[PDB]
Amino acid sequence: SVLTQSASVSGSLGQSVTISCTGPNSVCCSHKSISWYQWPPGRAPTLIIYEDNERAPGISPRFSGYKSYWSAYLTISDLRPEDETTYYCCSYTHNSGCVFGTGTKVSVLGQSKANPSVTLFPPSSEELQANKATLVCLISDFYPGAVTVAWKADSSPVKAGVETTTPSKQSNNKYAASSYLSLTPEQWKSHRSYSCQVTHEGSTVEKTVAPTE
Amino acid sequence: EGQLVQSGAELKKPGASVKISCKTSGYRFNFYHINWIRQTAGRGPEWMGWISPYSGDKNLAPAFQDRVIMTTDTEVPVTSFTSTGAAYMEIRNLKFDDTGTYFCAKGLLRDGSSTWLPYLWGQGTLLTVSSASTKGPSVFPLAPSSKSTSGGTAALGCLVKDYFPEPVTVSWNSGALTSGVHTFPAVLQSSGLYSLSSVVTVPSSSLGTQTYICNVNHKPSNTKVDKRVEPKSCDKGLEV
Amino acid sequence: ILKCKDKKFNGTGPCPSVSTVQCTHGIKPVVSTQLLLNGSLAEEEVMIRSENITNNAKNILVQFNTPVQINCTRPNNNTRKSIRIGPGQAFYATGDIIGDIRQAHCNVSKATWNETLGKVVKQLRKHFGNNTIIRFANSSGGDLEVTTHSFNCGGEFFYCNTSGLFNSTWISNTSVSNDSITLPCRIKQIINMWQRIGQAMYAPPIQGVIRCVSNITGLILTRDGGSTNSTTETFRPGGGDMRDNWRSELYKYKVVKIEPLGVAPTRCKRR
Amino acid sequence: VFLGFLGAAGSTMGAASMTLTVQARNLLSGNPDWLPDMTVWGIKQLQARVLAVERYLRDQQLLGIWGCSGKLICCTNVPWNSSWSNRNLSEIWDNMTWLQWDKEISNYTQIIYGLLEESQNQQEKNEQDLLALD
Amino acid sequence: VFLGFLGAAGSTMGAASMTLTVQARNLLSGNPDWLPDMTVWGIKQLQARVLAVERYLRDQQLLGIWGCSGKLICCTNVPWNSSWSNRNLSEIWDNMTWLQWDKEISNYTQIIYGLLEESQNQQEKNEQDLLALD
Amino acid sequence: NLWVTVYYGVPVWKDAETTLFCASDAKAYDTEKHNVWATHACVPTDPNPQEIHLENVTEEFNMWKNNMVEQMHTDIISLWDQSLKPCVKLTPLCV
Ligand SMILES: *[C@@H]1O[C@H](CO)[C@@H](O[C@@H]2O[C@H](CO)[C@@H](O[C@@H]3O[C@H](CO[C@H]4O[C@H](CO[C@H]5O[C@H](CO)[C@@H](O)[C@H](O)[C@@H]5O)[C@@H](O)[C@H](O[C@H]5O[C@H](CO)[C@@H](O)[C@H](O)[C@@H]5O)[C@@H]4O)[C@@H](O)[C@H](O[C@H]4O[C@H](CO)[C@@H](O)[C@H](O)[C@@H]4O)[C@@H]3O)[C@H](O)[C@H]2NC(C)=O)[C@H](O)[C@H]1NC(C)=O
Ligand SMILES: *[C@@H]1O[C@H](CO)[C@@H](O[C@@H]2O[C@H](CO)[C@@H](O[C@@H]3O[C@H](CO[C@H]4O[C@H](CO)[C@@H](O)[C@H](O[C@H]5O[C@H](CO)[C@@H](O)[C@H](O)[C@@H]5O)[C@@H]4O)[C@@H](O)[C@H](O[C@H]4O[C@H](CO)[C@@H](O)[C@H](O)[C@@H]4O)[C@@H]3O)[C@H](O)[C@H]2NC(C)=O)[C@H](O)[C@H]1NC(C)=O
Ligand SMILES: *[C@@H]1O[C@H](CO)[C@@H](O[C@@H]2O[C@H](CO)[C@@H](O[C@@H]3O[C@H](CO[C@H]4O[C@H](CO)[C@@H](O)[C@H](O)[C@@H]4O)[C@@H](O)[C@H](O[C@H]4O[C@H](CO)[C@@H](O)[C@H](O)[C@@H]4O)[C@@H]3O)[C@H](O)[C@H]2NC(C)=O)[C@H](O)[C@H]1NC(C)=O
Ligand SMILES: *[C@@H]1O[C@H](CO)[C@@H](O[C@@H]2O[C@H](CO)[C@@H](O[C@@H]3O[C@H](CO)[C@@H](O)[C@H](O[C@H]4O[C@H](CO)[C@@H](O)[C@H](O)[C@@H]4O)[C@@H]3O)[C@H](O)[C@H]2NC(C)=O)[C@H](O)[C@H]1NC(C)=O
Ligand SMILES: *[C@@H]1O[C@H](CO)[C@@H](O[C@@H]2O[C@H](CO)[C@@H](O[C@@H]3O[C@H](CO)[C@@H](O)[C@H](O)[C@@H]3O)[C@H](O)[C@H]2NC(C)=O)[C@H](O)[C@H]1NC(C)=O
Ligand SMILES: *[C@@H]1O[C@H](CO)[C@@H](O)[C@H](O[C@@H]2O[C@H](CO)[C@@H](O)[C@H](O)[C@H]2NC(C)=O)[C@H]1NC(C)=O
Ligand SMILES: *[C@@H]1O[C@H](CO)[C@@H](O[C@@H]2O[C@H](CO)[C@@H](O)[C@H](O)[C@H]2NC(C)=O)[C@H](O)[C@H]1NC(C)=O
Ligand SMILES: *[C@@H]1O[C@H](CO)[C@@H](O[C@@H]2O[C@H](CO)[C@@H](O)[C@H](O)[C@H]2NC(C)=O)[C@H](O)[C@H]1NC(C)=O
Ligand SMILES: *[C@@H]1O[C@H](CO)[C@@H](O)[C@H](O)[C@H]1NC(C)=O
Ligand SMILES: *[C@@H]1O[C@H](CO)[C@@H](O)[C@H](O)[C@H]1NC(C)=O
Ligand SMILES: *[C@@H]1O[C@H](CO)[C@@H](O)[C@H](O)[C@H]1NC(C)=O
Ligand SMILES: *[C@@H]1O[C@H](CO)[C@@H](O)[C@H](O)[C@H]1NC(C)=O
Ligand SMILES: *[C@@H]1O[C@H](CO)[C@@H](O)[C@H](O)[C@H]1NC(C)=O
Ligand SMILES: *[C@@H]1O[C@H](CO)[C@@H](O)[C@H](O)[C@H]1NC(C)=O
Ligand SMILES: *[C@@H]1O[C@H](CO)[C@@H](O)[C@H](O)[C@H]1NC(C)=O
Ligand SMILES: *[C@@H]1O[C@H](CO)[C@@H](O)[C@H](O)[C@H]1NC(C)=O
Ligand SMILES: *[C@@H]1O[C@H](CO)[C@@H](O)[C@H](O)[C@H]1NC(C)=O
Repeated sequence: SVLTQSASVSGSLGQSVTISCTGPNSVCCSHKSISWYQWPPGRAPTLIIYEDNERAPGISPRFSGYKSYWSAYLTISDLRPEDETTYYCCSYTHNSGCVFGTGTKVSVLGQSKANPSVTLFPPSSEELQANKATLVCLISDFYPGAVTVAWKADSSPVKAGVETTTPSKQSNNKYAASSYLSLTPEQWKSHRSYSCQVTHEGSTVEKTVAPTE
Repeated sequence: EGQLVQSGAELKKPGASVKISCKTSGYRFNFYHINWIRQTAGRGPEWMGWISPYSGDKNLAPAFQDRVIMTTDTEVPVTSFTSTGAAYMEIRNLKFDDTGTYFCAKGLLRDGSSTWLPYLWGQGTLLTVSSASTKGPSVFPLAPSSKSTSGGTAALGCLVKDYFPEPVTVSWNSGALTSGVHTFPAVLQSSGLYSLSSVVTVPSSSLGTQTYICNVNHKPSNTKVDKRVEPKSCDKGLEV
Repeated sequence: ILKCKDKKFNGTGPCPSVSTVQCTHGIKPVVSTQLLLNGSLAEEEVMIRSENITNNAKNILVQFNTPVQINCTRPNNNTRKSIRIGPGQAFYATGDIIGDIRQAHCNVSKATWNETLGKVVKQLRKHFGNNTIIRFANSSGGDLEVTTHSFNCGGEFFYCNTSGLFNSTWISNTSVSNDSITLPCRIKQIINMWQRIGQAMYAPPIQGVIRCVSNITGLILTRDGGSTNSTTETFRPGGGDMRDNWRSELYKYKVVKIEPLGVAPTRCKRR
Repeated sequence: VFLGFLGAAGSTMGAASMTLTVQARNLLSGNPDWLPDMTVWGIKQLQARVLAVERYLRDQQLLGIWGCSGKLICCTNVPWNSSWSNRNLSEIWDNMTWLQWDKEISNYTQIIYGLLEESQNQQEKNEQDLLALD
Repeated sequence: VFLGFLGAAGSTMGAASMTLTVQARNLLSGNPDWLPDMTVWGIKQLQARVLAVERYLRDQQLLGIWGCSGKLICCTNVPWNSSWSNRNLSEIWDNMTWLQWDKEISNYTQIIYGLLEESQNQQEKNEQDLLALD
Repeated sequence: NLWVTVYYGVPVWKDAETTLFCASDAKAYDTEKHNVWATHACVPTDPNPQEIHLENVTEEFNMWKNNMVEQMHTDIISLWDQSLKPCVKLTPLCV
């Protein structure tokens, strides 16, 4: 994509924010139409701005657009928590197709932070019949998109079989993730307690289980 | 009122082919272009192409000029303003870079400078190009956990573990429970396994008046697991 | 007048290809029962139209793709007499028949009718079952204009009986020489077909032999009611209502009135 | 583009606005000649073509009591209401037909005729009489 | 104030001038539906509603040959004569009805129509043709 | 910002039922059978039937609730009576 946008953009609650969108003179905004897409990654996107500053029907006038001789801009007044997602711009003509840009992640801060919900689960009896063991560490309802998970067998670090997911936005405008630990029945029997530690940027939630209980 | 529906999730091998449907309703199928755009984590989203069910004019990206074939049926008029058409898309020469969620959408206007622009998007269809095998899940119940000792709220769910193909949707008591239903995303193991969880926050007094059954429906493997979560708790903050 | 144009049309439903006209296409007012004559042909497929297919009492209008050839003859080389009655009137009486006498009849080629039935039965199975059997016998009984294929030609009013056409049961591939099928036909000159039962018409005699050819394009059938689901269905011929003779020609037409006054918002200012 | 009579019944309202004089010229004069004197069948068709001009002059009367009077496109001074068709411009004139437009306005259309016959010429004319003496 | 059809028949001519579009909308279309085909009783009422539009278009013709053509209030360029209604302003429009006005003008009304059809558009149009080339 | 604007001559139709005409077919003068079915009163056909297809139009039809059939039914009956009205009565034949 020669259509270059802003790198990464943050913001505050109830303020304005500006997003860029430009490219070379071949895909320039001098004589081409520009459109904007609100793109929730993995869900239904939305057209918000079409062909110029004119917005799609139903769009609140909080959004606006501008087209210079070398770049296009997207302006958002009164930032809301649901505006915290990645946006894209497209350049096109009447006959040509869409040309997407690089992308611009949007993060509206100044909101109420969320205390996380971390729960640890052991494998059940049916997995003991399967001769495997999987620790389940579920993470939800945390505001900043950054978590670090550590697995400790008898409070001793584990490096093999350690898998941790990526932060995912909860539909309630929070975030969610998870992390698993695969172990053998020999390593499941030869320990006292298992610990999943999730170090928050302002706290740390640890859950401890045991094969004997 | 256009409520479009795409196809279901399917699993294929590299070098093979897969066909995705795009069934429409509530609007005139021949009045709008039908766009097709993918979302792959390797190169972000990429516009694949649009088509005109009326004039029969399609337009693809030059990178998809050889491997993408888009077809449309003729619209089935329900009323004088409603029709139920269909738009299929076949993609061949599957590679590792063609893994992601695909979309079909309705054209913007019937005349003007931006006519084909996608307005009403479908729910999406996720595709995973893999040489691996389809493996069913292993579904476990979850023990109740205390959430508020003074309030009296328990948290119970179900655990879907170790499935290679496409993800799974889960209902609760045959879809009769939607309040408190919170579903977690999948994992990525070193072997390529996916596993997630789901949970619901139930009242602690709701143990002799209601029954909670989770329903797992893995479609690419064509399996179903109906589990009953035991109301017997194990958290010391909830036993009191 | 809005004119439907797609080849297959249910009669009830949205027509996706509509045209408009002032004057319609040429329609011949034909008074006929059991068999539609000189009608408009269907497009590529045989149509089975009905106001309600499930309800038995509602008739089943049929339209043909290929025209069924029919030849009717009044063989009696007849003569007339103009006997004088009153100061100005003059009554025309049927004279003595010159030559030999035999009954009037109508000929339908057996191969074309066998093919037409074999083509209609498949269009009827789409509503009543794939790989099932249907039957149709002759009329049930009642009025002479209902039980017989009544029509006009040259001036004489033929009342033919179609019992020689409807003896059929149908296997999923076939049915259960004879170059032609002849039909006995009686003739009537005084008709009480008028819905005003205060008048009747006397047909004047036609001096000479009468022969008239025609295309057969339609049928009017009634289904035997009852609990005949697991068994077979029966399509006896019928008619009576003249309006059924017109719906096979006015199905593709609808009358609409023009309302050219519209309001729409644009940006402009007066004075 | 022309496409004859009613050719733009399914096109956009902006494209159909380019065929106003075609739909008008063919509604008034579909002249049948009734020189032959046939007794009872004339009174049905003559009543039809008399009710035709009765319906025609009813529209001309509504197109006369309003500030609009030219048998063309015409503008007024009554503002558009956001409750009527909550849509922006070019969403109408490039993705809507006159039939579907009249369908959505059919809920609110009856008061618009009153807003065009009273809010204007009961006051616009009165203001014209009270603003022309100077 | 409205007061419906003919509600201001005894009010002032200025107050009745506030109800022009009400008397107009109900004179042209009193539409009776004649879908039933009844032989001899239609020709009397159909002749009535045909003479209705014949009388209507006669007024539109008089309202067309004059410089006035909008079906509204309208001004001309023919001066008022002191011999017609020797009264000042506001003696008419606030103490007279349209009936009593037409009664006093009935003596002198027949020439006013001629003064509006000849003194203007036989000369105003001719002046418009001889003053627009520049 | 935007004001209501009337447009006279828009393609808007509403389904209704009214009296229709009938055509002479133009060969009627060369028939010279004095009176055919409706040669009595019908007017000649236009030289070119204005058949105009309306693109993008789906119209809901119903042949069984149509009022054109009722008109032709009432036209044929009134055609019978007016044709047999001035002819010869045969009431003295009831002997
Ligand atoms: C009935 O309903 C249907 C559906 O609602 C409706 O169809 C829509 O009709 C409108 C116009 O009425 C269409 O909108 C216009 O589309 C124009 C098409 O683009 C131009 O260029 C095309 C060539 O593509 C180039 O690039 C491709 C890349 O792949 C390449 O292959 C090609 O070689 C080429 O380089 C070209 O094909 C097209 O040509 C005409 O003929 C083709 C033949 O197939 C035909 O399919 C096209 O429709 C077209 O008639 C054309 O030249 C676009 O140019 C046009 O823009 C006009 O208006 C804008 C206003 O801003 C002006 O700025 C501009 O200068 C133009 O004047 C406009 O966008 C729409 O695409 C149709 N499709 C839909 C919505 O489905 C019918 O019209 C309706 N009919 C009636 C009677 O109501
Ligand atoms: C209504 O539906 C009915 C029934 O579906 C139709 O009526 C039927 O019409 C047919 C055709 O006319 C009638 O067929 C009869 O045919 C015989 C002649 O065939 C018999 O005799 C042959 C030699 O004379 C013989 O070869 C035949 O086959 C035998 O031999 C072969 C040799 O290989 C062997 O293989 C076979 O197994 C046989 O052994 C066969 O036996 C003819 O004689 C009939 O007419 C005479 O007799 C009848 C009654 O006896 C009499 O009524 C006639 O006047 C005449 O005297 C007859 O043509 C069949 O009988 C009819 N069915 C009924 C119930 O009458 C009917 O056409 C449909 N429409 C109408 C309008 O009704
Ligand atoms: C369905 O459609 C078919 C059309 O195929 C109609 O069949 C025609 O019916 C008409 C009317 O009965 C027939 O016309 C009659 O023909 C008689 C014989 O004329 C012969 O010689 C003439 C002159 O050369 C030839 O043109 C003709 O083909 C014959 O070889 C005439 O004696 C009849 O005269 C009538 O009209 C004259 C006109 O002056 C009058 O003076 C007479 O009094 C009388 O009214 C008449 O012309 C015609 O032959 C039929 N066959 C055709 C055209 O194929 C069906 O009637 C129609 N309806 C139905 C229900 O089937
Ligand atoms: C449908 O087809 C069936 C046959 O499948 C048919 O039924 C038959 O109808 C005929 C009449 O068309 C019947 O024949 C009559 O039968 C009675 C006795 O039932 C006789 O009395 C009759 O003869 C009298 O009239 C003759 C006229 O000259 C006299 O010469 C004689 O002396 C008698 O007075 C006559 O033979 C026949 O019985 C039935 N039944 C069968 C199965 O044949 C039916 O009519 C067809 N149509 C309808 C509307 O159903
Ligand atoms: C109308 O169409 C049907 C269906 O095609 C014709 O039926 C066919 O009739 C012939 C002779 O009547 C049958 O042939 C004979 O079949 C018997 C069955 O036992 C056999 O023993 C004889 O040796 C001879 O083959 C034929 O099977 C039957 N079916 C088909 C499919 O042809 C019917 O004859 C037609 N009526 C006509 C042409 O008048
Ligand atoms: C344009 O479309 C937007 C989004 O659907 C819509 O809100 C506008 O309608 C009105 O815009 C006004 C701008 O001042 C606003 O004050 C008003 O509340 C709003 N009406 C509604 C019902 O939301 C549309 N504007 C036009 C001109 O159509
Ligand atoms: C032809 O029209 C009939 C009308 O009855 C269709 O049957 C359905 O009838 C019910 C009422 O009993 C309607 O509510 C449905 O809308 C009709 N279905 C449809 C799809 O219109 C019948 O399906 C139509 N098509 C055929 C081939 O018979
Ligand atoms: C009805 O009559 C017509 C004309 O008399 C018949 O058509 C003739 O059929 C024979 C036999 O096939 C042919 O040799 C002639 O050439 C045909 N003449 C014409 C003008 O086509 C027709 O076959 C008859 N139909 C029936 C069922 O009797
Ligand atoms: C026209 O298209 C727009 C955007 O695609 C859509 O919102 C609108 O509903 C369409 N018009 C109609 C009448 O459906
Ligand atoms: C047809 O008649 C049956 C039986 O009365 C009824 O159930 C059905 O709804 C009818 N359908 C229509 C379209 O009238
Ligand atoms: C039933 O449907 C099948 C497939 O649509 C078709 O081939 C068959 O002809 C139908 N039934 C019959 C016996 O006609
Ligand atoms: C009809 O013929 C087909 C093909 O030979 C056969 O499969 C089917 O069983 C036959 N049906 C009957 C009723 O004979
Ligand atoms: C019967 O149909 C054929 C096929 O077009 C036509 O040539 C012939 O003239 C028709 N005859 C009548 C009487 O309509
Ligand atoms: C719009 O319509 C509503 C209800 O008819 C009315 O209350 C409101 O005042 C109207 N607004 C305008 C600007 O006409
Ligand atoms: C139109 O008015 C009717 C009157 O009850 C109402 O039921 C209907 O919902 C209205 N439709 C719209 C679209 O406002
Ligand atoms: C007024 O009318 C009289 C008689 O009709 C006429 O002589 C006189 O010239 C008129 N004056 C004006 C100013 O019109
Ligand atoms: C009106 O004219 C007649 C004609 O003779 C005359 O007698 C009468 O006095 C006149 N009335 C007025 C008020 O001028």
